[PDB]
Amino acid sequence: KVQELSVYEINELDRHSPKILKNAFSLMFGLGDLVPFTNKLYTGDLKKRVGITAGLCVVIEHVPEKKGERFEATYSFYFGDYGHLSVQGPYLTYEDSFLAITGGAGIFEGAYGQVKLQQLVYPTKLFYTFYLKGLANDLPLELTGTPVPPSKDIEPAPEAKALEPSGVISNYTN
Amino acid sequence: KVQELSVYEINELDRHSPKILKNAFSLMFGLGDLVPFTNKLYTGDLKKRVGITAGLCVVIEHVPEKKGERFEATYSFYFGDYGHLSVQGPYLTYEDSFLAITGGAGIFEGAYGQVKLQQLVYPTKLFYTFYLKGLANDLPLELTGTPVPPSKDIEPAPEAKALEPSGVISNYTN
Amino acid sequence: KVQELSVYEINELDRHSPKILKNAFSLMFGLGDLVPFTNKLYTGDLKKRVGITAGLCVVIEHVPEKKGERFEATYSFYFGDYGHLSVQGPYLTYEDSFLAITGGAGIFEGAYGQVKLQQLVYPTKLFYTFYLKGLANDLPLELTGTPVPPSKDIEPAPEAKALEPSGVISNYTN
Ligand SMILES: CCCCC[C@@H]1O[C@@H]1C/C=C\CCCCCCCC(=O)O
Ligand SMILES: CCCCC[C@@H]1O[C@@H]1C/C=C\CCCCCCCC(=O)O
Repeated sequence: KVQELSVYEINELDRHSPKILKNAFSLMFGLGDLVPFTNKLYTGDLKKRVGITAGLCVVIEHVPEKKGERFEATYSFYFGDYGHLSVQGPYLTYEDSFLAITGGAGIFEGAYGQVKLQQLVYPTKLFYTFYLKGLANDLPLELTGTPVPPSKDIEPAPEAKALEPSGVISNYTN
Repeated sequence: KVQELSVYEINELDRHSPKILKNAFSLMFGLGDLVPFTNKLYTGDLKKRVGITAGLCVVIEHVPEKKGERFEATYSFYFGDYGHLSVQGPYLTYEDSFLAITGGAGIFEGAYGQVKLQQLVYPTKLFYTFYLKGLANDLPLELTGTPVPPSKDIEPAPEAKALEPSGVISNYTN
Repeated sequence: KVQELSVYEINELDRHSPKILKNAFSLMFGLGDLVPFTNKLYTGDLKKRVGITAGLCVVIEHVPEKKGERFEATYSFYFGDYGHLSVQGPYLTYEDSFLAITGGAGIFEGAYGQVKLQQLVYPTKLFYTFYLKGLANDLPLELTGTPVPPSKDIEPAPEAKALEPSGVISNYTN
């Protein structure tokens, strides 16, 4: 059985991210350029802070006909005491993509499948949908609420942004 | 149930690849050196362009007794609209190796197993055989034509090098 | 069926490791800093040299209230002629963590699950317990001797440090 899990990734500009390591000779992004990053992670219903994203984007090429970039990404999604999911695959600044779920830990031990990446604001807001197989149990209800409709206007609940107990999961990752 | 999938990876020198980020003190390759890369990918029977490889080789050490290098590699194999496969493991410039299949997306959702890497011409021609488990369906026939036996003299079909419709899969990755 | 596999990772200061690639505008580790590394790997009972670790630590943040750093790690564990295990997930210099097992090769083909990381001496001694699922066979006896309980004072057997045949596995990775 497949369990669907959606989350919002938001860059609130307070984690030094992204860091651009410019090694390609061009003013535009190119092969050689490396981009370590870490953003905040919220539930799909935007009610609770769950953790962070964390990893590395490797520039593969500039795509002038689409006015954007192709990256190859290696990173994880942290859900506090619930554990984490790890992924590998493409991030295209100009269109949606699917990444491979490489594994997980905690409640995500044994995870496999794929995840859809949808960019809403380049690069500060993204919406993910994980198609999770291999989990030992049903996902906890506080992670499976109906998602807010994805758009460039989405915002976390005020309590979540402010890190009030009602707006965070237990030991949310920071 | 294992499904064998073979592909040829070819560096045609038109993707700015490899990019060498030389940070080690050694005059030879050494720990600290990083090599982002992206090559072209063709079917095992060399009749069609399918996509690209994309990722990062991390130098681990120079191996002077073998006149070559050990890399630790993290990268993906793209097959146009069919999806992609992701891998992790050793790339040794001086001998064949096996890498882990970390997962996949599209028709490769659920992929697991190992892949054999055989270098045919250093650094421009490599042959892979994926021993794929976990897939939902039989691989499409377009991808499973009988492979050309590997040797240093192999070449992709002229029509595939020229990107003619009969020499590419639909929406091949580039 | 879970098979537990424990190993010790030791930096004996003879592999040029770790290599720090400094890009954060900070005296402390920060986002932008990259750390390619490779350490020696010994069996859990400390009787035998098996191989090496090899990969990349990506700094995510300095955590001053915990007097340590958060890294995102992508790397492999090499076991000589037996094959390798690959992983993805968090390395926290200040506490234990669990990483995803992303896959394997050789006798580790098909591996999945999670692995516990325990730091013993920062940064030179670590202990791991892999909770391995998906393997084709029982692990070989020379890898599954009763582990030495982790403590800061552990040392590999003298025969293993001296690379005598009784203290190594066949074709131990180096
Ligand atoms: C793979 C998922 C990535 C999620 C977004 C995360 O931010 C990374 C994306 C990597 C590179 C995007 C590049 C955009 C450049 C603008 C940033 C401004 C700056 O701080 O210099
Ligand atoms: C993910 C497992 C880590 C294994 C330990 C291996 O050594 C790498 C860990 C990466 C970074 C540790 C930081 C070392 C700082 C040492 C300071 C001294 C120096 O500048 O050489």
